[PDB]
This record gives sequence, structure tokens and C-alpha cells, in this order.
Amino acid sequence: GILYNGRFDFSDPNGPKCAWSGSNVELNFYGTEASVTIKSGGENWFQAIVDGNPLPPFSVNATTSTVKLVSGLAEGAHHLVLWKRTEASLGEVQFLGFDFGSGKLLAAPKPLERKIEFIGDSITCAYGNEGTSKEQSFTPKNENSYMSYAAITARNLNASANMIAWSGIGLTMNYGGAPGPLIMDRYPYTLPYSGVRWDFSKYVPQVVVINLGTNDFSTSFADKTKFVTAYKNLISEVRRNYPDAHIFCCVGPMLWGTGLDLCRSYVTEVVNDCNRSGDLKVYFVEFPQQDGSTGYGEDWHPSIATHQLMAERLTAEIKNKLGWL
Ligand SMILES: OC[C@H]1O[C@@H](O[C@H]2[C@H](O)[C@@H](O)[C@H](O[C@H]3[C@H](O)[C@@H](O)[C@H](O[C@H]4[C@H](O)[C@@H](O)[C@H](O[C@H]5[C@H](O)[C@@H](O)[C@H](O)O[C@@H]5CO)O[C@@H]4CO)O[C@@H]3CO)O[C@@H]2CO)[C@H](O)[C@@H](O)[C@@H]1O
Repeated sequence: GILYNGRFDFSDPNGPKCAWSGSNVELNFYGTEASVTIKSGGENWFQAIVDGNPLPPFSVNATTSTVKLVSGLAEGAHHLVLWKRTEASLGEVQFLGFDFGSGKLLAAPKPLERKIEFIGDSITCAYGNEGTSKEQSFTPKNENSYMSYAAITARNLNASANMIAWSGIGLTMNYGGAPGPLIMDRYPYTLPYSGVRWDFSKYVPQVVVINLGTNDFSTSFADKTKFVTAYKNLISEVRRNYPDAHIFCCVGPMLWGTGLDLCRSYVTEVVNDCNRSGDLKVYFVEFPQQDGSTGYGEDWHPSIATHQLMAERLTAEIKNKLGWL
């Protein structure tokens, strides 16, 4: 009856729980209106997309609330997507039930056959993408993962996407060397704060996109051996979960100067080594450095325009390798 698109935990009979950016619930209903009850651990933001039209977003902040998603529609069958805009670090969310007024739930859409997993950091979270000032610091309201390069690429390809991304995370270090779990430590989890492990058999993508290393080179440059080994470890893990996946290793568009040259050198070394070792389904993609001609979001993170450029590039790369025309 309902599609739960993402890494969801179903252990609580009161309602499915999720954390990662871009987690979304998708359903068909008959009627004129729809409501949902949401519990949120922090300041999470959502958007309802109803018959293909995105509605003004709303937050549910460290509380449980019943929210009217849409109303006053022509009575009939409608398609609804409820999208978690904000990232896992802003808290787990539990969906406690829908209400359709005098209407009803209808058969759910067929799940998409094409599947992508994205693994990344602030760029894939779409940190700050609805801010237009690079001087402004992070606000949850301005983080719109629906307009991340990852979400846009998935819609371009008629694919579902799981967005396994955490702002500031790296392969060898987090932003500014702040201590914390690194990507390989969070990657195994459905709910990374509470230790609920993800069962990798539940979602086997044909494509994995990795965009990591910005935090490894934006302040103090990571050690080459350490970084290359860490990146290889991650690819090994992805390959062990998904023997048949095409893996796209991506650099850009936030790195600049020497940090960008070193990151490019190290990641292309990783890809070339995987290829020589016999894995021909590991590829490299570079998003050209943002130069200001497409503006900036909060803390210099990519604008929606820059996300759109990335999505055009990445869509064409995946179409090429997969034949996903
Ligand atoms: O609060 C939520 C979340 O925060 C995480 O930490 C955030 C941190 O709070 C931010 O301050 C930080 O922002 C920095 C970016 O990561 C970093 O990439 C960016 O670096 C700039 C650089 O400052 C700037 O000089 C550079 O300019 C270049 C131009 O882009 C080029 O065109 C030109 O040729 O060259 C110049 C430089 O010569 O641009 C780059 C980016 O392109 O600076 C930001 C700070 O100013 O981001 C962190 C990670 O998201 C924290 O980790 C979380 O735990 C926390 O929840």
C-alpha cells in the first residue's frame, strides 16, 4: 500500500523510522486531502510532491505533529511523495500514519527497477543549496536534498536513490579534523545515531556514486597512503555488498588549488588501480570546480544551479556505462 524509499527500520509497530537525506514515502490516494503524523528527533524539513507539484516545505522540530500535507484538490486519484529534505545528523524521523479524510489509500506505484546508492558528504546532503550567500552558515531550512545533484540524477534516470551522506564526513578525517565516525563507520547503518544495522540485501543498486574527499583536503591535506587505502577499503566494501554494481568515483566541485590537484591525483590512482586489478566497473568523474558564475549556497556549498550542472554531467556518465537511455 505504501512505498518506503530509503533505508527504513520497521522494528516499531507504531511506524517506520528513517534518518538518511532523501528518505521518502510514496503512495497513491483517492480523495481531496492528505495528512500525516510525523515524529522528529531534531529540526527536520519535508516537502510533499503531489501529482508532480512540489508544495511549500515544512518542518517538524523535536516533536510529534500531525500536518495537513495538501487539501482542496479535485476529488480523484492523486500521487504523493513525502520527502525528507534534511540529513541524518538532524535526527531520526518516524512516520506514524496517514489520513485521507473521507477518501482512502489506493494501490502503491510499482517500485523502480533502476536503483542507485550515493555515498557522500555535505555536497550530497545538498547542505545550504537554498541559501544564496556564501557568508551564511548552515540552516536546516536551506538544505534541500530534493534538489541535490543526486536526486535530480535519479529523477533524470527514472531510478530510485538511497543517499548515504553526512555533512563534514571524510575517508580519513572530518571537516577541520573534528573527531567523529568516518564514512566507513556510518555506512553500515539504517539509523546511524542508534546503531540499527542496514541489511544490504534489501536494496541492491546497479549504480553506486561516491563523492568523498572534500573534507580530507579542505583544511589539512590527508596522507596519501592513508587516503588511498581508505578509499580502496570503501570500494571493496561496496563491491562485496553489490558484486554487479557500476561504481562512479567523483571529485568536485568544492575543492580548489593544491587540495583539488591532490584529491584528483589520489582518486584517479584508486580508480586506475581497481581497473588494473581486474575491476572494470569502477569509473572516475570530475565535476569542474565551481567558479562563482553559478553562485554559492551556505558556507560556499553548491547552489541549485551547480547541482543541476553536476546532475547533467553525472546523468550522461551513467547513461553511457549502463545504457540507461
Ligand atoms: O553546521 C552543520 C555541519 O557543519 C559541518 O562543518 C561545516 C562547517 O561548519 C563549514 O564552515 C564548512 O565550510 C567550509 C567548506 O567546507 C569549504 O569547502 C569552504 O572552502 C572554500 C574556501 O573557504 C574558499 O576560500 C574557496 O575559494 C575558493 C573558490 O572556490 C575558488 O573559485 C577560487 O579559485 O579559490 C578560492 C580560494 O582561493 O572555496 C572553497 C569552496 O569551494 O569553506 C567553508 C568555510 O568557509 O563546511 C563544513 C562541512 O560541511 C560539520 O562538519 C558538521 O558536523 C555540522 O553538522
